[PDB]
This record gives sequence, C-alpha cells and structure tokens, in this order.
Amino acid sequence: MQKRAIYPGTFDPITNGHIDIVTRATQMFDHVILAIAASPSKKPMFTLEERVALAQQATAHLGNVEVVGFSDLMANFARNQHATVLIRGLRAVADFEYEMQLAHMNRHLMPELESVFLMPSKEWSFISSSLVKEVARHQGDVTHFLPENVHQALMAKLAV
Amino acid sequence: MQKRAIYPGTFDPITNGHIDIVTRATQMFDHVILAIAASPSKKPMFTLEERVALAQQATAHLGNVEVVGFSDLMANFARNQHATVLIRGLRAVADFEYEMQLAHMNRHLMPELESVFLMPSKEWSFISSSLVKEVARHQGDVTHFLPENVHQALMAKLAV
Amino acid sequence: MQKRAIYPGTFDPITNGHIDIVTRATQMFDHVILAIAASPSKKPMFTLEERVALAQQATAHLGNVEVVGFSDLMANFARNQHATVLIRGLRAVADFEYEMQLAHMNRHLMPELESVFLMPSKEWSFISSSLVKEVARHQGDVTHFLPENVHQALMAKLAV
Amino acid sequence: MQKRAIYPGTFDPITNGHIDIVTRATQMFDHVILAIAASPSKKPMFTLEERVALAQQATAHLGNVEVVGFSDLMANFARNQHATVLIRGLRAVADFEYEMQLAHMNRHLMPELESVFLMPSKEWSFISSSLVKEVARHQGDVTHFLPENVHQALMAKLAV
Amino acid sequence: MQKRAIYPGTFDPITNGHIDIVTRATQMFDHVILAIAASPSKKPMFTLEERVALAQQATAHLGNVEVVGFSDLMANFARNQHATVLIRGLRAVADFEYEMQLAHMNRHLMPELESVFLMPSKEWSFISSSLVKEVARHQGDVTHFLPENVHQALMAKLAV
Amino acid sequence: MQKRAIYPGTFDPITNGHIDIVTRATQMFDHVILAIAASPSKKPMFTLEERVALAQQATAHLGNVEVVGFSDLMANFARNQHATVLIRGLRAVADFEYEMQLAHMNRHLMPELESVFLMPSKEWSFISSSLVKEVARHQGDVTHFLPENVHQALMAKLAV
Ligand SMILES: COc1ccc(Oc2cccc([C@@H](C)Nc3nc4n(n3)C(=O)CC(C)=N4)c2)cc1
Ligand SMILES: COc1ccc(Oc2cccc([C@@H](C)Nc3nc4n(n3)C(=O)CC(C)=N4)c2)cc1
Ligand SMILES: COc1ccc(Oc2cccc([C@@H](C)Nc3nc4n(n3)C(=O)CC(C)=N4)c2)cc1
Ligand SMILES: COc1ccc(Oc2cccc([C@@H](C)Nc3nc4n(n3)C(=O)CC(C)=N4)c2)cc1
Ligand SMILES: COc1ccc(Oc2cccc([C@@H](C)Nc3nc4n(n3)C(=O)CC(C)=N4)c2)cc1
Ligand SMILES: COc1ccc(Oc2cccc([C@@H](C)Nc3nc4n(n3)C(=O)CC(C)=N4)c2)cc1
Repeated sequence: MQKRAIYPGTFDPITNGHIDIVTRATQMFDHVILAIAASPSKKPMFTLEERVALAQQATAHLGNVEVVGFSDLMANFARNQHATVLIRGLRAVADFEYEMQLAHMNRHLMPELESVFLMPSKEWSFISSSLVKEVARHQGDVTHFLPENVHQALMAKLAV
Repeated sequence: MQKRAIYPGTFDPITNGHIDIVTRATQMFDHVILAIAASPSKKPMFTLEERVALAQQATAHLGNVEVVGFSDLMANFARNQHATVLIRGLRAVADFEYEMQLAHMNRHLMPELESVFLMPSKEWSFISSSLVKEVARHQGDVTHFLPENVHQALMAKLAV
Repeated sequence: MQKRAIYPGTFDPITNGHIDIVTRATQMFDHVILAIAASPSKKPMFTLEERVALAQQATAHLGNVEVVGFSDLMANFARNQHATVLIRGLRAVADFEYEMQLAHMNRHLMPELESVFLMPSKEWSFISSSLVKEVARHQGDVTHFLPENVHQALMAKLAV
Repeated sequence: MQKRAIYPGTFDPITNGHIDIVTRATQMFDHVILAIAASPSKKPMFTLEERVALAQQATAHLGNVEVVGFSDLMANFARNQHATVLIRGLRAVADFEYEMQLAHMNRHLMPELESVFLMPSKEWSFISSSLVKEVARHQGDVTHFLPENVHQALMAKLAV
Repeated sequence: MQKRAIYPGTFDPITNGHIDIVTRATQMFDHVILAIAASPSKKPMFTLEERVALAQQATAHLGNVEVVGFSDLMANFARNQHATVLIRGLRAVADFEYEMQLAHMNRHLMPELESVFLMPSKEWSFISSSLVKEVARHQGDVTHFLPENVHQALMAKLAV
Repeated sequence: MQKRAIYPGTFDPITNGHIDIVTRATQMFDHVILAIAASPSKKPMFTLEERVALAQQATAHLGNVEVVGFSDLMANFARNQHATVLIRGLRAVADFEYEMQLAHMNRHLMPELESVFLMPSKEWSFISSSLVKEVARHQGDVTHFLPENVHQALMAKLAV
C-alpha cells in the first residue's frame, strides 16, 4: 500500500522508548518520518539541529526512517510529508487522555491521517525525556534509557 | 426556588464547549453568572475586559446569563453573587480528579455552594481553550470550536 | 423553576452516601423522585418492596422527596414522570467513566433530560451498596454507613 | 507491505463502533481478518453463526475484510493466520487499562504480532455491545448505533 | 520493631507477581502472614487446600513467611493475628481505585491495621491470577508468570 | 529490623496531609527521615531553611522523626541516609501514575530502597501544598489544612 507514517514529537532528547516505538513502526510501514518539533517556547535542552542529528545517529540502523525537523502545525507537516499514518506511543493514562484530545483535533485538521497507538516494551513504559533529564541533571545514571550517542550528548550538555 | 448558579473559569477565550455548558445551566437555573477570573499570573492571551466582552457577545442570545469579571477567591465571589449552585463542566479524568479536589476545597470554603457537574456534547468533549490556542498559533483552522466573535478576536490577537 | 429531578438506582440497600446525594438534590430542585429499579442488583439482597420501604423511611424527613419503584428503561420512566434533571453521584474515576457512557446514552434516548453530577461528602466517597453488603455478609461492621432503619433491616436479613 | 491484520472480539452484536474501527483498519492494511470468538460474551445474545452472518453483511462493502470464526486463544489463531498486526479500538481509560494488560500478554504469547490501537469517531466513543444490549433489552432505542441488518436481527431476537 | 504483616488474597493460583510482593514484604517486616481466603475467586480453579500447598512450596525459601487459610472478614482475621501492617500490591489505575475503597473500609474496621502498597517488578505489572487462568484455559503459555510447582499443578488441573 | 525510612518531597509548606503520612510512617518504622528537597528552579514559596524549621516544629511531638534538607538526587540522599524504605503518600490517579514512574526509576537507581505507599485520612485526600497556597493567596481560610506554626508562617509570607 506504499504507506508513509509520521512519528512526531519534541524528542528532547530521543530515548530508548522512542527508539522502541519507531522500530515497531518501521516493521509495519514502508516509510517512517521521525518528525522533530522545534518548539523554542518550551525552552528545549537541545537545539532542533542537535535533536535531528542525535535521532539520525540513533536510527541509522533502520533503513526506512527519515529524520526531519518542523515548526509547522503537525497535521500540515504530515499532509506535506504525504503521511496517512500518525504514530503515537501509549504509556500512561495521563498521556492517553491528552493523546485522545490531540487525536480528535488532528482528525478535524486532517481526517485521512489515521492516528495509531503503539505500545512500548515494559522496559520503557515508565520513562519520558523529561524524567530522564531530571534524573541526569541530579547526576543519576541514565545510560540504560538512552542510545549511546544521546547519553554522551546529554552528559556534555549538563557539564556546561 | 429562584436559583442562582455561578459558572467560573478563565475563559481565555470562551469556546463552544463553554457555550454548551452555560446553555445547559440556563435551562436548569433561573439565573446564571458566567464569572471570568482575571488570573494575570497565568499570562492570559486576552485581557479580563476582552474576555468579558467576548463572553457577553457569545451569550447575548441567552436571556438569563450575566457575565462578570473577578479577581477574588472564587467561593467569596460566589457568596457575594448570592449563588448556591456552582457549575463545572466534565470532560476528562485528569480534569475530573482536579475538579474533585477543588469541589472539596470549595465545600470547606462555602458549604452551601453546591458543585454540579454538567457534561458537554460529544462534539466538545475533547477541546479546551489551551488546545484551541495551541492549534491557532500554529495557523490550524479552529473556526468549528469557537463562537464567530471569539474566532475573529483570536485571529486578530495572533496576527500581532 | 418548578424543576422535577429523578435520582435512579437499585439502592440495594440505600446508604448514607445515597442520603447525602438525595439531600443535596432537594436543596436545589423543587421535586426529587428517588427511583428504585425493580431489577436485581449484582447481589440482590433486598426485594423491591424492602428497598422502597427502607428508602421511604430514610428520606421521610425530606419533604420534597417521592420514593417510586420502576421496571422500565430508566429514561422511559424519567420521560413519563416529566423529569428534566437526572441526578448522578460521583465518587471516583471508575464511577466517572461508566457514568459518562450512561449520560451520553441517556442524552441520545431523552435529550430533554439533563444529567447532573453531585459529589457526596468525603465521608461516603469510598462506599457503595456492593462494598457495604460484602463487608456485612463477611461479619464486618457497617453501622456508620447506613441509616438506622437500614442497619436494622440488614442485621435481620443476614440473621436468616 | 502485504500486511495481514486481525481484529478480534465477540462482536455480540457488531456495532457502528466496530464498523468504524474495521473501516480505518482496511484503509491502512492490505488484508483485515475480522475474527469472531466462538466463546459466549458477558450476555451472549447472538449465536456464533448469527454473529458471523451479521458481521459479513455489515462489512460486505469493504473488499479487503474477511469475516472468520475462531475458538482458540486469540494469539494461537492470529499465529496460524499469519497476522502481524492486531487491531484494537480505544474509547476510554477503562478500555486502555485492560487493553494494556492484554497487549503485554499477547506480545509474550506472539511477539511477531504487533498490537495497534485505533480511535473510533466521537460518535461511537461512548458505546459497547454490552451497553447496546442492556438498553435494547430494557426497551430503549439503539437504531443509531447499529448497522441496519443488526438492528433488524436485534429486534427479531428481542421479540422472541 | 517486631512488626507482623498480613498479605491477604485468594491467590488462585499464586503467581510470580505475588512472590515478588511477598518477597519485598519479608525484606521490610519481621513476620509476613500470606493469608489465603477460603472463599472462591471469580473462577475458582484451585481448592483452598491446593492454594495453600502451592503457596507454601513457592515461599518455602523465605524464612519469615507463614502461609495460613482464613474464611472471616479479612480485617477480623488480621485483628486476631495481631497484624499491624496490611500488604497490598499496586500494578495499575484499576487496581488503585478499588484498593483505595478497600483501604478506607479496612481502616474503619481496624484502624490499628496500616495499609501499605508495594509495587511489583515491571515484569509482573501487567498480570493477575484471572488473566493467567484465562490464557492457560484457552491453551496459552503462562510458564513465565508462575513458580515451577504452580505451573505443574496448573497443567495437571487443565488436563482433567 | 532497625528500619530507616525516608519521606522526601518539597513540603512547600508541609501540610496536615504530610503530617498524617509521616505519623503513619513513624508507627511502622524505627526511624523516619523527613527529607526536604531544596528545588530552587521550581521557585518555592519558602526557603529550604524555612521549610526545614517549619517541618521540625510540626513534627517535634514525634520522637523518631529527623528533618533534613537535600539538593542531591533523592535516591543518592536515601542511600547516604542508610534508608531502605521510601515513603510515598497516595491521594489521586494523576499522582499515582507519576509516582509509579518515579518508583520504577528509583528502583533502577537504588534497588534496595523499597517504595511504600501510605494512604492519608479521607480528611486530607484532596489537598496539596499547591492548592493550599492558591487558596491562601486569594485570602481563603486554610487554618484547617496546616499545622498552626505553618499556617502563621504562610500568612506572614503572603502579607509581604
Ligand atoms: C498527537 O498530536 C501531536 C503530536 C506531536 C506534535 O508535535 C509537536 C510538539 C511540540 C510542538 C509542536 C508544534 C511545532 N506544532 C503543533 N502542532 C500541533 N500542536 N503544536 C499542538 O500543540 C496541538 C496540535 C493538534 N497540533 C508540535 C504535535 C501534535
Ligand atoms: C472549581 O473551583 C474553581 C473554579 C474556577 C475558578 O476560577 C478561577 C480561575 C483562575 C484563577 C482564579 C482566582 C481569581 N481565584 C481563585 N479562587 C480559587 N482559586 N483561585 C484556586 O486556585 C482554588 C480555589 C479553591 N479557589 C479563579 C476557581 C476555582
Ligand atoms: C445513569 O443511568 C442510569 C441510572 C440508573 C439506572 O437505574 C437502574 C438500575 C438497574 C436496572 C435498571 C433497569 C430497570 N433499567 C435500565 N435502564 C437503563 N439500563 N437499565 C441500563 O442498563 C442502561 C441504561 C442507559 N438505561 C435501572 C439506570 C440507568
Ligand atoms: C486483545 O486480546 C484479545 C482480543 C480479542 C479476543 O477475542 C476473544 C474474546 C472472547 C473470548 C476469546 C477466546 C476464544 N480466546 C481467548 N484468547 C484470549 N483470551 N480468550 C483471553 O481471555 C485473554 C487472552 C490474552 N487471549 C477471544 C481475545 C484477546
Ligand atoms: C484489601 O482488602 C482485602 C484484601 C484481601 C482480602 O481477601 C479476601 C479475598 C476474597 C474473599 C475474602 C473473604 C473471606 N473475606 C472478606 N473480607 C473482606 N471482604 N471479603 C470484602 O469483600 C471486603 C472487605 C473490606 N473485607 C477475603 C479481603 C480484603
Ligand atoms: C518518588 O521520587 C521522588 C520523591 C521525592 C523527590 O524529592 C524531590 C523533589 C524536588 C526536587 C528534588 C531534587 C533535589 N532531586 C531529585 N531527585 C530526583 N528527582 N529530583 C526527580 O525529578 C526524579 C527522580 C527519580 N529523582 C527532589 C524526588 C523523587
């Protein structure tokens, strides 16, 4: 069906939970666009360029992933990427309720973009980019939760 | 029973979800005070005066609605408006849990002010003022979710 | 106003949580119909005649409560009773989810019947007729959760 | 791709919510197996032969749907059918919790079967086969929630 | 300290999730009573004598565990056993809601019994005795979720 | 078992809900460290020194409580305090979901630190330090929710 899926988010930084979801998406769809939202208003730890480079390196082993950045309305960027599948990761109820609101909003903005929720391994079901950054800024060991390239970049960013 | 109900919130800006709730309240109670909290600390998109004017225009077709602004403790403002009914809208679990805490707190502050939860149409069960503003600031079409006067005011506010 | 409200359920048996909710309803509506479903509850410990007599005695002090048995679809009975307000009690998240489904269904069946959710005192926010029956059947003290007449009828029921 | 997806359940009876989910699945996968469990549902109102015939007629317009009965563990049937995608529908939080448990269990049983959660239209986000049956058995109108053939079979079933 | 803790349930059958919770309890309290309810579970697959023998063998390596059958209200048995700590396991939101209701009820029945909630490993955070039984009865592999003796008894039970 | 428990948080300011939890912990464990996180990035109302002094005065009647401040990773501070028990308070689902993520993270950081959740009285099940501060800054009466010393300090802080 030459299916194109988009997996959007801030990925600040991309975690093993995100790698898990994008890997599951590549096994299901022909082409996956991992889309990184700039979102400067949220004051990200890494620049958009840094996040794109980290995600490209962390997904280099998957042949059907394309990493790109965007500052647009996500649904407009998905239409412009010719995506018909919108990948979401399902971890907690609080995330699920907010994802339900976003999916109904995205369906009003682009009805042909089908929201699909994938479930990560139990190993990453309790992690987030925010939680990993919080632990790391207090010098806690987060090597288990991030791709090697990302872990070294996070340590460097926090070292000033 | 000459019942007076208060429907408080930031209404920044008032949405079709809020119009739905206030319409249901006017069919049940003799007089409904739609109470707009100034809350400058939360940095609202619209000034309190702008929110009051938008809500007055959006509820002008309902004869038993009175739009007012407040900066007081909500329960003190409700007592001062002679309200005995406190209208809340019920959409998601995250909102419900926080509304439960506020209702127990409001009952300690003013036990005769009865919290009543009304449920909006399925059409507005996944929207919020925050979500509409987020979509609009990324140029997404939010005409369906707001009264006409509000939609034009929101576009003007974002146009700088 | 001259609002007619209906508060339906199995009330098997009526608890202090139900008395709390029906009391709050009588403070805001002119007439409250406490509607007892003829259908068996998940138990069903008390017969309809027992449930009606217990509810009548336990609400006798409330001048604007009418206790009535019904066997139809609740909305069909609410319609024939000219009720325009449907009282529901909200204790927790599990309650909320199921009550939201029922409220959207009741609105489809009878749109002129408005669902209103009231919150009981913290005192009764963790009880149900089911829990009370399980504890009492297993020789636990439930005196605090019931009107005196219900406590007497429950002891009589468990003795035989 | 040539992806084979399975959408299992009791479908007792198949509703407009199930038609919505199976339609979305046919738009993203080459072949969709709508798998009907031989096991009784919490009711079980319609026999397996009735459930299959109703689902076949209600999905006849979808060229890539195959309606099939099964009695094994769902994952055992998905495995023998060479399905690599497992379609689930997500309506609310109560659904989510139980579906998460089942998805982790299905991944343990058949890791090559990827669980995918789709969201139905807001129109069907508050219905289930169970709720439809309870309303219809109690003389309530459920026409809007069902395909025409199912509505006809349900009236015939309740008449006898 | 000399704290006596009680960990009650049907344990039909005892799983690796229950072993995980009882092990954590033995690491913090001097004596742990693993209390098996004589009452049938939603199934009830194993008889009380089978449930006790299985739990005894599966906890034999833990020196401070005492496996005991009971038929009374749990709090009545905890009281007579001089337990001051009541062990509960928390896996998900559905568990949490019901456990909160039970904990407030147990505190009313026996205030000197303190409810303590422990979290199992992520490995067992999505299993229950009910789910294990449904999968095994339908010819699914549940070996990973059970102690070896329980796995052997379950195969023997399903064979006849 | 000479058990040492740590009860960490921002306690900005310590409430009657926190006093309830720490009192339950002192009845179960030999020594309880009430650990106050500095967290200057969150812009606390009270300085770390003020929070420590308020908590010491509010827990002076409990002989086995030690109040200390920390700016470290919480798990490292717990190891350095020789704690093997981590006290958490369980009020709402939103808190529970976040507490589940923190407990799995804390278990990866310090597996021998056992997270234990205690449930406060129904009286404090709907309060938080944030909610009390919000009500107080709008001049609402919060005397019921705080120890006397804390209430007077909060009034003084808000009086400028
Ligand atoms: C499931 O819905 C998603 C998923 C990921 C998304 O990625 C991000 C993350 C941060 C910032 C942005 C910015 C650049 N654009 C954007 N587009 C939106 N935004 N924000 C909303 O707030 C709501 C909405 C429906 N569409 C996008 C956006 C929406
Ligand atoms: C259901 O309870 C509600 C509903 C709507 C409300 O409206 C707002 C919105 C934003 C700001 C304010 C300010 C001006 N006054 C206020 N009064 C409060 N506030 N804040 C709380 O934070 C908590 C509380 C119990 N009472 C009021 C307040 C409370
Ligand atoms: C908030 O909705 C309510 C509230 C209380 C109710 O009372 C009961 C309790 C038990 C049994 C019945 C029987 C006699 N009639 C009935 N009417 C229904 N029923 N069952 C459903 O299952 C679903 C539905 C939407 N309407 C009514 C019914 C519906
Ligand atoms: C998302 O998991 C699903 C989805 C739909 C399913 O369909 C049904 C419905 C009713 C009855 C059955 C019977 C025939 N087989 C079955 N297979 C199971 N069963 N029961 C469980 O209880 C748990 C489990 C993980 N697998 C299947 C089964 C599992
Ligand atoms: C956390 O509360 C618990 C935990 C485990 C328990 O174990 C079981 C399991 C199944 C059956 C029973 C029977 C024998 N006694 C019992 N005691 C109860 N029961 N049932 C209730 O239904 C509610 C309640 C508060 N106390 C006990 C009981 C209560
Ligand atoms: C149940 O887990 C808890 C409970 C209370 C805590 O106390 C606080 C409160 C605010 C600030 C801090 C700072 C000083 N240290 C810290 N340590 C952390 N932090 N932050 C996280 O964000 C996540 C995490 C797993 N460990 C600690 C921290 C974690």
